[PDB]
Amino acid sequence: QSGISQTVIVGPWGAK
Amino acid sequence: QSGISQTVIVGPWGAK
Amino acid sequence: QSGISQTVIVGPWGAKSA
Amino acid sequence: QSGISQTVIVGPWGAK
Amino acid sequence: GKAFDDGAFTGIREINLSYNKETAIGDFQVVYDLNGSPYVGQNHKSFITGFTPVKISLDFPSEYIMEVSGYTGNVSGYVVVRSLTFKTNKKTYGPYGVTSGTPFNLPIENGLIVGFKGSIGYWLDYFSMYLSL
Amino acid sequence: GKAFDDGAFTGIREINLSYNKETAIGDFQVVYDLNGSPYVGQNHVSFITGFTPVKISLDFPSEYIMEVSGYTGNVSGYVVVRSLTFKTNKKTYGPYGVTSGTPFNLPIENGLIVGFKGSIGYWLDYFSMYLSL
Amino acid sequence: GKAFDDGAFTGIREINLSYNKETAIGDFQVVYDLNGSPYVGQNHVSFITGFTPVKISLDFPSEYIMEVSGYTGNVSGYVVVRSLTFKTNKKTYGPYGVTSGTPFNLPIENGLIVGFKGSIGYWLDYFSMYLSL
Amino acid sequence: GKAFDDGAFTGIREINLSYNKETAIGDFQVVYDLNGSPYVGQNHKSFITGFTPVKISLDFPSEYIMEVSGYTGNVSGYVVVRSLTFKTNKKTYGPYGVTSGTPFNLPIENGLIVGFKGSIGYWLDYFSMYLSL
Ligand SMILES: CO[C@H]1O[C@H](CO)[C@@H](O)[C@H](O)[C@@H]1O
Ligand SMILES: CO[C@H]1O[C@H](CO)[C@@H](O)[C@H](O)[C@@H]1O
Ligand SMILES: CO[C@H]1O[C@H](CO)[C@@H](O)[C@H](O)[C@@H]1O
Ligand SMILES: CO[C@H]1O[C@H](CO)[C@@H](O)[C@H](O)[C@@H]1O
Repeated sequence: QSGISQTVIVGPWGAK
Repeated sequence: QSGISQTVIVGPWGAK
Repeated sequence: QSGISQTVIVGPWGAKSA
Repeated sequence: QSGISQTVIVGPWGAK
Repeated sequence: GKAFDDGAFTGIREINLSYNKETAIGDFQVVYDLNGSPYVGQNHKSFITGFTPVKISLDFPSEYIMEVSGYTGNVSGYVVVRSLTFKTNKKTYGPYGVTSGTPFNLPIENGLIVGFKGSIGYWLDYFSMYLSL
Repeated sequence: GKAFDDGAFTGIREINLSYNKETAIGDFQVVYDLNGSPYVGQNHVSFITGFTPVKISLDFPSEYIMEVSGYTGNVSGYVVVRSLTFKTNKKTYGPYGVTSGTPFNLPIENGLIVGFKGSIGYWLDYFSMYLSL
Repeated sequence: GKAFDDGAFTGIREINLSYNKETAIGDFQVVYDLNGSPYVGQNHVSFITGFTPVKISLDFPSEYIMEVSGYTGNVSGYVVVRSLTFKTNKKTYGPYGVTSGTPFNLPIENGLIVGFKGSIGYWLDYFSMYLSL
Repeated sequence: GKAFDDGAFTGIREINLSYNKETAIGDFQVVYDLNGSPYVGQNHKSFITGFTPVKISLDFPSEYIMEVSGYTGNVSGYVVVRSLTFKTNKKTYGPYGVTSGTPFNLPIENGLIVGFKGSIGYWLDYFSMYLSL
């Protein structure tokens, strides 16, 4: 992988 | 802390 | 819980504080 | 990217 | 209804649910992946019959759920999950059930659904999802 | 509109947003916690004015968001976030904006919101949230 | 040796290993917790015999491993894990084997060991651990 | 000595430390990545001087630490960290300090180091590392 940490992301809500 | 692993949980959707 | 996020922490190495 | 959950893994210790 | 909690796993391989075109979602059962091996979750069944079964077989691990949506509403005095739709990176499964009431949707930009919990009486009362990287 | 991505932090200390009860959400800015110290996020501003400012100061760390809900819908031809409501373990902030349209809600049983990303033009076009344990 | 990978679980309930006072660690098997239910991991056995078996039964979930330590060294020309010690929040189990060679230790301040992988031939060649909150 | 806890960030860009070939590690300071931008952590300095400075500038984000190792031991009756070595996917930095005492090493198969904590008096008494996916 890369040297950047990951996080869960939910969304988006609103325009497509 | 306990010896039980945790995870993110979203919800519930439906009845309260 | 509290409003503070947590992450895995390994150690300590050196003086035994735990 | 993949449908497989991942976990932090430390090691190995022993033969390289 | 009867509560259930499958817990968390490594991923999802297959979802089996049932619905009724006039009421709501009934049975719910999942075949999870547990470290590369299929693990059959308990079948959470409705107290009554008359539902249409649906099998959602995912091409694990290349195919995974990216969004879950549905509707909640009143059925014979109870607020239950009336419809469910599962969208993967390959196609959309559903909607199943009755698309009426209050919608809800959970799109996932990064992460995976790895477990389900909820309650089922005559119908699916409510449900939550375990999320992980 | 102009996209933004604050990234992930340790928690949320304060949320500053503006809205117009007859249109939608405009400005959005968050003061995050970064390992015990406040971190002022960039102010993401609407291209127009006429919004009502709102400051949500949380009693960090004992108080935290447990549910985010709102409505999306058209404002002229654009689909945007018309209203938002933040419910913590201590109070409910909002609703702010038009409480009509398509509802959405994200209840959290276990976990925390640790970041925001989205896009804002005249109004908040869309947004996503970073979640963590 | 023959590689193995148990994968990740919800916790650890029991560890069954074998060792020889003059060589190194041999067999290795773990009984994990899988969402509240005991899950018996595959028994990873040495190609040879003559080992002394040890059973570490933890008082799950109140008791959990806080530190794993041991030594790696040469045995008959092979670099293997010669000794292991498991320290929980309640007791210390071991050392098992021979404490000669290069020591290693993994103390955990926050988090849990939830899985094991490695390789076993005549003896435990190497191993890694899955960690999670 | 004086304890410190930088907390967790999203990556590591640069590490600045000092050592004395006759004692142990002295000063410790890290420049972290915070959602794509550099974040200068506080400089944790020893109560005394006479140390040799070292700067480890990583080619973030393509280069990252895969293993941290070193030695702990007694200096003037205190147990401290005497040496440190940082191995990335591109190069090995160190060892820095005296390679005497008890070795320790933390190889990472999957995951990243995203923060540091510990304590420093005349020397680095101990340290721990935050790990994340
Ligand atoms: C008539 O009642 C049953 O079904 C509803 C809806 O499923 C449940 O809420 C309730 O507790 C019972 O199990
Ligand atoms: C009239 O246009 C602007 O506002 C809308 C709604 O915010 C955006 O989608 C669009 O790109 C422009 O920035
Ligand atoms: C004599 O050989 C066996 O045992 C050693 C140590 O376990 C392994 O490394 C090796 O591959 C064989 O399986
Ligand atoms: C001589 O004392 C100092 O340095 C040692 C080692 O760093 C610390 O343990 C101690 O508390 C003091 O700060």
